[PDB]
Order: sequence, then C-alpha cells, then structure tokens
Amino acid sequence: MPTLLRVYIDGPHGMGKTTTTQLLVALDIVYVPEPMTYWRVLGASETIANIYTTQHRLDQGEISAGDAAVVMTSAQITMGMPYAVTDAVLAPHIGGEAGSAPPPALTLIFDRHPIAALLCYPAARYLMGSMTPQAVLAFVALIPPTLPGTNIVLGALPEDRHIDRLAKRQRPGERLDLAMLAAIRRVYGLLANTVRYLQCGGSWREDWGQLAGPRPHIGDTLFTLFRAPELLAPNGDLYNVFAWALDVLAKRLRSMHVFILDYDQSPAGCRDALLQLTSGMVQTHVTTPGSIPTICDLARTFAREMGE
Amino acid sequence: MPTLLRVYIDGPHGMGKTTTTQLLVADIVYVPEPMTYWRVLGASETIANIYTTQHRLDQGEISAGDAAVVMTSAQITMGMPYAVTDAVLAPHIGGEAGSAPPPALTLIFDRHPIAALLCYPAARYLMGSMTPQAVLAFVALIPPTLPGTNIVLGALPEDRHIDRLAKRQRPGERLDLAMLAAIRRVYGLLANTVRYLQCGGSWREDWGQLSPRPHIGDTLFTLFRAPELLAPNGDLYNVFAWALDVLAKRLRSMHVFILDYDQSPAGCRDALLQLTSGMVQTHVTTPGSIPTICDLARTFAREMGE
Ligand SMILES: Nc1nc2c(ncn2CCC(CO)CO)c(=O)[nH]1
Ligand SMILES: Nc1nc2c(ncn2CCC(CO)CO)c(=O)[nH]1
Repeated sequence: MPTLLRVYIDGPHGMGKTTTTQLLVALDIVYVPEPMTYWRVLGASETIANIYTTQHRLDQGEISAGDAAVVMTSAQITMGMPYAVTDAVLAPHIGGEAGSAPPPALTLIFDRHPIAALLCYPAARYLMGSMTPQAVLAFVALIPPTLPGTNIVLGALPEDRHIDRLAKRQRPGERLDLAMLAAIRRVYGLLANTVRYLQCGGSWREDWGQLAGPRPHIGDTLFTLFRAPELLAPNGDLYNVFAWALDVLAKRLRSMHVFILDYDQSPAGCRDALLQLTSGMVQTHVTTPGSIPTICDLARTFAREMGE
Repeated sequence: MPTLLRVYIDGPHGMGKTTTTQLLVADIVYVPEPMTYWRVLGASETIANIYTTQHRLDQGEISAGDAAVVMTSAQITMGMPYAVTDAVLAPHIGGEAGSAPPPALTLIFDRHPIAALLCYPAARYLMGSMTPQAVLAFVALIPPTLPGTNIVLGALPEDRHIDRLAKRQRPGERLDLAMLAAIRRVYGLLANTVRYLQCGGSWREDWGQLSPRPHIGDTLFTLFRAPELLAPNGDLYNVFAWALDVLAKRLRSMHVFILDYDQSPAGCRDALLQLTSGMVQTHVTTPGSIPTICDLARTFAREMGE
C-alpha cells in the first residue's frame, strides 16, 4: 500500500524549529503548522500571553500558587486542543510500519506532538510551581495511544545561544523567563533519556528506590520529577493512582522513534541536517488506499485555518 | 481466553446507581467512586470547589471567566481516575465474544470516562461556568472506545430525582436544581445520540436542520451550535467539527441500556442483573489478564473509594 512517513519536530521553543521545517518542506510533503490562531483567537484569547502573565503574577507574589495553578492548568487544556484532534482523526488511516526504503507517498511534518501539550510543557510548569504533579499526571493519563511510525525530532541548542535567541524575540505575549527556558530545557532532555532508558529496557518500578548509547539512571529520566510529597503515601510509596499513570507515560513513550537534530547552525544546515535524519525514520502504510488524500486535505485544512 | 463483562453504571447523580450497585455485590467486582481522590489525593475537596464556584458565579460574586477557569481545572481532576483506569485496562480487552458466557469475571464500574470527559463538562457549559471550546478539548481526549463497552443510564422522573438527589449528596454539594436540569438534559440527549449514530445518522449531513432515528436537535451535537464555535459566516470551524467527528466514532460503538430507577432498591438492583443478559462480553488478551484485572478493581477500590 502507499506508505506514509510522519515526522514531528518538537523540543523547547525558540530554537528555530519552524523555519527549518519550512525550508525542509519548501523542497509529497505537507506541513501541519503551530495553531497560533487557536491559541490567540479560536480557542480562547491570547492563551500564550495569558500563560506568561500568570506565571509572572505568580513570581511577583501577587497571585498564589493555587490561582496560577488553576489558571495554568486550564490554559494548557487550550494549547493541546489542535494536537489532540488531529491525532484522533489521523489515527484510523495509520496502518502498519514499513521501513525508513526511499520514498513514501506522503510526508506530514508536524509542529509539536500531543506529548508536548499533555506532558512536557505542564511538567515544566510544574517545576515552575505554577502547576501540580497531580494535574500533570492527569494529562499524562490522557496522552493518546502511540501510533506506529511516530518519529519525534527533539532539538539541541547551546544555552547561551538559546537564551540569546529567545532574547531577540519569539511568541506574542511571551516573556523571557530564563528559569522557564531552563525547566523546559530540562524536561526535553529527560524526555530523550526517558525514551532511551525505556527502550534499553528500564523499569522504573524496580529503579524507583534508586530515586542511543548506555542506559540512563532512572534518576535522569522524566520519572524523577514525580517523587513528590503530594504524590506519596504515609508509607512512602507512590499512590497506585499516580504509579499507574507513570505506567502509561512509559507505554506512550516506549514506542516513539526519537531523534536529536542539532540547531546550533544555519537555517540551511538545519534543513540539510534534518533531511539526513528523515531517511532513517520509520514510515507506515495507510489504512484506506484513499487515505493519503484525506490525510493531505486534513493537513492543508488545519494549516489554512489554524496557521499564524 | 476467558471472557470479561464490563458494566459502567452511569447516568445523572442523585438517582441511586451507587445504592443499587453495591447491593448486587453484597465473578463480580465493583470499582467505586474515587472519592478519596476528589477530596484528598488529587486535590482538596474538589466537589465543594465545583459547587462553590458555580455558586459564586450564580451569586454574582465572581465572573463567567473566573468560573470557567476553575471549573475547567476541576473536571481534569474529576475524570483522572477514570482515564488512568481505562488506560491501564485497555490492553487486557480482547474482542467481543459473540455476546460468550458465563464470563470469567464481571467488572462493575461506577461511571465512564465520558461522565468526566463529555457529560458533566457539557452540563457545566450549559451552566455558564465552562466554555464550549473547553468541552471539545475533553471530547477529543475521549479515549478510543474498547470492545465490550456497556453503559447503563438511569430513568427516574424529575420530582423523584429531586427527592433522591436530596437524600443526601456528597461532601461539599449544594442542591442546584438547575444543575439537575442541565445534567438530566445531557444524558438524555446522549441517549438519543447513541441511537442517532446507530440508525445511520450523519451530523455533517444533518447539521443544517438546527437552523428510524431521532432529530439532530435531540442529540449532543445541537449543543455545539455555540456561536463561539461558529465562523463569522455561521459556519463551524474544522477543529470543532473534528472534535465532533471524534465524539461520533466514540459513542456509536457503545452499548447503552436503560435502568428505571423509579422503584425501590433491589427492585433496581434486580433490573441491573436482568439487563446483564444483552451486554457484550469480551475475551481477555492474556492468560493472566482477569487476575491483573481483579487487582486493579480492588486496589482502586481500597485507595480511592471512600
Ligand atoms: N502548552 C504550553 N506551551 C507553552 C507553555 N509556555 C510556552 N509554550 C509554548 C508557546 C510558545 C513558546 O513559549 C511556542 O508556541 C505552557 O505553559 N504550555
Ligand atoms: N465530573 C464532574 N462531576 C460533577 C460535576 N458537578 C457535579 N458532579 C457530580 C459527581 C457526582 C457523582 O455522583 C457526585 O459524586 C462537575 O462539574 N464535573
């Protein structure tokens, strides 16, 4: 059947993921861009400006953890909306994997992946204290089942160079919170190891008490963020409820094909560099033969209406 | 593999599910209300929070915005146990075994992910304390409907419900008769929605009427004619229209059965055992599935049931 190769470009904001993918796309391929219009208009109203202000009000000590928590938690629900719906309608047409030989019938490039809204950003906001780990796990329990051929390209960029970049300018409503850059960096690192650890066979349940290449110490995976007095019983173990969610986080990430593109270069180098990774990425067949078109018109509709 | 029979006793609160469900149990396990999770574990006394906020809104002390915001977060917390459960359970579910009995194990659940991912949220929306966009965020998050999904919804006339809803109701509640009118309307609609979807109805093909099956104005789609969802030219944006596509594939495959709650206990408890006859069973995926599945229902029970 016609194969389809999907690739999600994720990682912290401000590294140059949007450009590169354009350059990549500018060259069969459709682009599912960031739904700003949803965040700005359709879904709420300046969702991203809302996020940055609340956390700010929180840092000023004008809003209490709970007011920012309740405001943050709900601001996240809006962010992941477009990712979640796209997956939901996409899922059916996705069939069994085929194999990284050139080429596919279609290539869908994504700007971020469900996990970025249902995990990374929240966990990050949690370390930032504007969110709880209970809520964080709530999203984790909603992360959709991982689809075959789910290729995730996270991104590497030096700090000074990343800070430097954010410094110049980025999203409308965005405030330069270096600490946030730090958290969000941390979370995307962990995420990488987490996949690795998991793929190498880690089993957090065994390594709990301990709280490509070699297997990372569970203490270096995302789990570690979940060793908190909120999530622990009077006898120290995690409440089964959360443990069980860490068990889904594990299942979700366990089948992902994660890659690290380097962003410490020219937009073109990033394009060329990201292109040389797309070749070792696993693709899949479609479910209906006429899925390529609908999957196509689907991405073009998302773009035309949510892009900005 | 052995078969399993899962039943999700749903419907509006204040009718007697809880009351009638325990009775059957006292082969059959019972996964209760995660009350300890709503009160303690996930956050603090969530319910009193849901009700207060609605109150403050009603009593003009707070704004629809402020309500919506807190109202949204809370739901996240109310549905948590359902999701994780559904997600930890999922793989043990094999395909529909004919109807093939007697099942090696019967699981009775106290509500389905939809109560927290669709129903109540639809209800609070209808209350001014929650955005339709928000409601569709959870509708999309609705997990794929597993095979052998049987939902029991309850019938009890408004008056009797008012009476039972007032018998006593949860730590923190406040009798909100409107929230009773909102909630009854929702499940009622959902009842029609499942039949709509099974008699072959297409919401895209019917969507313009709002301006053998039930009329689309008598389904959960009619709620999403929320102007906020509509384009300047009245149209419905593709995001929501997709959310609705989801909502449809989700419900259509459900098996919903009606339990008349207007009849004293055991009388309802009886009817609950009678319905069990047409509910679909499933095989489990692995040898040790049933046992793992038993523990889940017992460990959720001791930890979250209060
Ligand atoms: N989901 C979510 N996304 C967040 C958060 N902060 C920044 N972003 C990404 C927003 C821009 C970068 O800041 C990129 O569009 C947050 O709390 N949640
Ligand atoms: N998910 C959700 N549930 C709500 C809300 N309001 C009342 N309930 C009722 C729950 C009842 C179960 O019978 C009382 O325990 C709400 O806003 N969201």
